[PDB]
Amino acid sequence: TARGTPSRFLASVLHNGLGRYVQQLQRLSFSVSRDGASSRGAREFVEREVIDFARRNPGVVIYVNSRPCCVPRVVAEYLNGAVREESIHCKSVEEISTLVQKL
Amino acid sequence: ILVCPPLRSRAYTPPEDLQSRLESYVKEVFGSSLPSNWQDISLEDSRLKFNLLAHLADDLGHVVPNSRLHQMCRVRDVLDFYNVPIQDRSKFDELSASNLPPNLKITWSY
Amino acid sequence: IGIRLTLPPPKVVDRWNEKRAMFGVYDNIGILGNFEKHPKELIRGPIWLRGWKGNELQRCIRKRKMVGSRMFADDLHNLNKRIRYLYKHFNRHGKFR
Amino acid sequence: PVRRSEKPNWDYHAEIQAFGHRLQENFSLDLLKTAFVNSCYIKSEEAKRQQLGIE
Amino acid sequence: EPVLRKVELPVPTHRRPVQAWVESLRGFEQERVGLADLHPDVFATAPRLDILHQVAMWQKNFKRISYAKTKTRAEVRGGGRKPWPQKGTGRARHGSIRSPLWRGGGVAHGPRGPTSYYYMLPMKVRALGLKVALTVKLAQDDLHIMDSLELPTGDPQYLTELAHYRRWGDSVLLVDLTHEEMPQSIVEATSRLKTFNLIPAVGLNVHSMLKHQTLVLTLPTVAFLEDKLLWQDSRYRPLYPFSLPYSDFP
Ligand SMILES: [Mg+2]
Ligand SMILES: [Mg+2]
Ligand SMILES: [Mg+2]
Ligand SMILES: [Mg+2]
Repeated sequence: TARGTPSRFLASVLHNGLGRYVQQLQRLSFSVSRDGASSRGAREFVEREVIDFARRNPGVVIYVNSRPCCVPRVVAEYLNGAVREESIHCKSVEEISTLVQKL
Repeated sequence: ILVCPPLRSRAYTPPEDLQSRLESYVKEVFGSSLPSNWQDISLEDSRLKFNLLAHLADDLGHVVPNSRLHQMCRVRDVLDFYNVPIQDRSKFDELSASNLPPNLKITWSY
Repeated sequence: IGIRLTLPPPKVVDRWNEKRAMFGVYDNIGILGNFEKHPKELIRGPIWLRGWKGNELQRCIRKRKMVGSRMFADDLHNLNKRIRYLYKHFNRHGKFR
Repeated sequence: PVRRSEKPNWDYHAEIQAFGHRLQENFSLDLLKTAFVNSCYIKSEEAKRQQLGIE
Repeated sequence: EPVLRKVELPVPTHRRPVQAWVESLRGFEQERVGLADLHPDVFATAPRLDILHQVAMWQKNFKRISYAKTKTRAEVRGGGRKPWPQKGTGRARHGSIRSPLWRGGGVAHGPRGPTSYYYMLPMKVRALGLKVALTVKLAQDDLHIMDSLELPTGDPQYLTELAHYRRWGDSVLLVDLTHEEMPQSIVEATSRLKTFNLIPAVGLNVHSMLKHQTLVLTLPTVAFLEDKLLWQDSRYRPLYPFSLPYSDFP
């Protein structure tokens, strides 16, 4: 409910569209598993789509750690300092592509 | 006493004289003529099939697996198998050897 | 509070045991040992239910018949009361009659 | 709080390249790497290499 | 000279046999010492992983007897009279302690007795599961067929180094037949290893074949398996259990 959560005013971060538009994403930190069925969609994402994603919008630096983990994650870092960590645990290739595109 | 001959890579690259080598070893194994279609004779005789595939596996290092041992009825089939080639690099070695962009780094904690 | 503060000790299990590795060996003995033994003669359990699935009332009746001549006294009385109660339950109460 | 240079996911060359690219500009990377160092950093790094004595 | 093994059972008119290589264990790299063919009704059936699941879960659960038991509200000690009579005091009505509401009561719907989980599949389903699992082991390049299990030394480091060199897998199930002609070398070798197993051919099963990565059979073993598994095809109704004489059947 709105009385129980904080609230902010609608704002741009540094007046984006006024001069030049800048990609507000800095990083994507991927942590996928070599063995382990929970990271199968992310394994196929690193196979096929992260190369075209990295070529698509070059402002973003992408890291793939390839670490033993029971739940794979993606950490999205923005220009103003915020850090958004999302779990890609047992998802499709299309769901992970949708998630990294929305990030 | 006989301990540890080293492991062999599973990678394979077919040579350029494959046709001459296959016709040479079919002439050597069968002891027959060319007449019109050397690559259409059958391998139902299991001694002749064993001698051919054992000689090829001794020479070229790749050996036909059992699921493909089933499917070889002509010498055209073993010729189509020895133009397949495969590769035994790891996933990470194959991934870093792709055309990676300047903004994508990968690490391996394994 | 119900939760434990420290996570438990690591439970390490040997998957290549003696018992886990030879599990299912001499199962399938009747089919390819020309039917000298049944696979239900491999079962090691109570003398009454060795190759018999049964109900709760049927298990108690079979245990009373096959073993109840040599049970202890209090266990025999508890089995008698259990069979009486389960007859009263299964044959008089419930839905779907 | 610690610098982002000391947290695990970090590579300097890729960050300078992405800094050039997200501003939609074409920097010559040597001059940008020149621009990001500081005089205090130079003196402090030589002080660290001289308290340890490494050339 | 090569070791050729033709199938002795009658194949159908179509459906030509499937083949496999014949390796041996005397040398270190003595693969390809012969070439065998197998019966296609046994080693080339449809993949059929439903049957694998049925026979695997049957094999896991048909032997199980669980010895869990709790005491119902009539077996817990004491609890005879009615504490605090029905209408006087201002507490809740109770007719006995050791009812399942109370602390220290008996369980209302707990486990009851040593319960058995026994059921048998039809025997054609189990034989079909065995044929399916042999086909699955063949088609994925996992099956290896030997002329005779015989190692030169009989020490386990030779066996594990050979299995590493031939790229078999981390675990491998070795089968011989009849349990008495198992030679001393392979027995003294794998009696110490933890992932390598010897079984007689009577003890072949879907669970051990799935649990181990590869599967190593012998030429008398594969002839035995073809006979015992193809006998289910072209067989009558029982008419009494097959341990009785039956002029054809030994
Ligand atoms: Mg009582
Ligand atoms: Mg009462
Ligand atoms: Mg109690
Ligand atoms: Mg108590």
